[PDB]
Amino acid sequence: TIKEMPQPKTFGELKNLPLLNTDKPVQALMKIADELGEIFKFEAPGRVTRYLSSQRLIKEACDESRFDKNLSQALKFVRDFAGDGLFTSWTHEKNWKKAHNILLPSFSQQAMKGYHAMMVDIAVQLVQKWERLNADEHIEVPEDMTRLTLDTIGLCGFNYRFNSFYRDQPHPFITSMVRALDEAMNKLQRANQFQEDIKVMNDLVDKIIADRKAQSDDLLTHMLNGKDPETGEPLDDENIRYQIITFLICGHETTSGLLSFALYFLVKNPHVLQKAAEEAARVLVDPVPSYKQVKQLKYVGMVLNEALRLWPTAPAFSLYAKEDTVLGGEYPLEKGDELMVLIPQLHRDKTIWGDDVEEFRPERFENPSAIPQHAFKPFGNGQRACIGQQFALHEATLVLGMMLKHFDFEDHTNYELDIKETLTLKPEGFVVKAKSKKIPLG
Ligand code: HEM
Repeated sequence: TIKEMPQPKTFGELKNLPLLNTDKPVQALMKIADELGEIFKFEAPGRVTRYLSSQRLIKEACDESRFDKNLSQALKFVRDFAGDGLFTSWTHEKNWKKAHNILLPSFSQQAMKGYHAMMVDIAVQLVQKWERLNADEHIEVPEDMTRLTLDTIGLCGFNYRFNSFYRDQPHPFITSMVRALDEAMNKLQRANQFQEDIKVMNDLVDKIIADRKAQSDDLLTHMLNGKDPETGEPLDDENIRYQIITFLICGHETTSGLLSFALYFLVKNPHVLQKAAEEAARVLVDPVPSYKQVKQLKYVGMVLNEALRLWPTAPAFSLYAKEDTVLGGEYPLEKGDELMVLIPQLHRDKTIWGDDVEEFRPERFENPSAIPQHAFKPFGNGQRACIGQQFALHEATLVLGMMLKHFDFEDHTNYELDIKETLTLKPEGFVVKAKSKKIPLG
């Protein structure tokens, strides 16, 4: 029959809210999920969602005929600066489908071949910084990964050099970003400089368009010259500023976390590291990698995928009932009702992955085809999936492969994993030492 939905304890008018009084709300929710299982309702003053953790219910929520992408509170707060760019528009806004079409072909093999040499440019700058550290020094891993990915999206997308490696502090653009991400996050939990941060992301916005202003085959080109082959319309003025911001944001934070997590799991798991390093050395025969070589780094790709399994860096997405409906045969839902897919919890479903979901095992991804459908979703779902998926992976495989080719890594502080949440996930304070293998670059 029709079931009552599990819900954690409520506390009068506070609801379930006192159960989330934490800077790490996703990790807290994962704990409630372990307790309560595949589905639980969660209520805060004014708001309600249902959290899903099982592949069996998330397959269902992933049926776009019944459920579309919802803007959670968080994405409503990001909406004041990202706007109706791809990531923070409703599916039914004109501008979503239109930018989708106008920006799609900018992402696959081919677009991705013409992105390559610029990826290698930032990557060699990364290798060089580490080659140049003295003996006394260590690497701040998330910080250097964000310097890389931020610069990679600025160059490949917009031909603009952030020159993040010439800086020993984070880029002005980064320091705004994290605060507002922090905010929107702290914001959710209140039962009651966010001008300085947004006010500041722009200005940079306004600097990349002048540049271009004062020919490139790039995201920015298509944002200026492309027209949606459905309606004929181009992207308008305020929409464009919205897509720039969208991609600099979306296009660097999640990728830097993925690379940070991947290195973290490799230095914690020396047998995996050894095999990942044996492949980088065998595949990467030249001074600098080619496009074809990065495609050959098979196990590096498995490593990355396994880090996305454990800690998918954009760890939750929201959906809503298009109409009145019944979920899993048990849970009726009314038009409008909200679902959040807890992705890390999904990637721990024992019915899918077996009884050792916490182990780091890249060999799980040996034959992707035997992973059920909707068991592995770090790039979201359907027409609202990550547009930059194949960009993110190509860039991360390239960078990881060259890290493992050029250095041996030491976990010198015995780093204990600490996951900071700003929406997205990163291992806060992850540090390492990299001993050079003295191999010449191009
Ligand atoms: C490992 C790296 C990445 C991860 C884990 C990731 C994750 C995701 C997820 C889960 C979504 C869906 C969000 C939702 O349903 O609300 C999304 C959407 C999106 N992502 Fe990514 N992302 C990554 C890399 C990138 C990169 C490099 C870019 C840009 C170059 C990017 C651009 C976008 C955009 C523009 C959307 C909105 C797509 C749409 O609705 O049309 N992602 N991403």
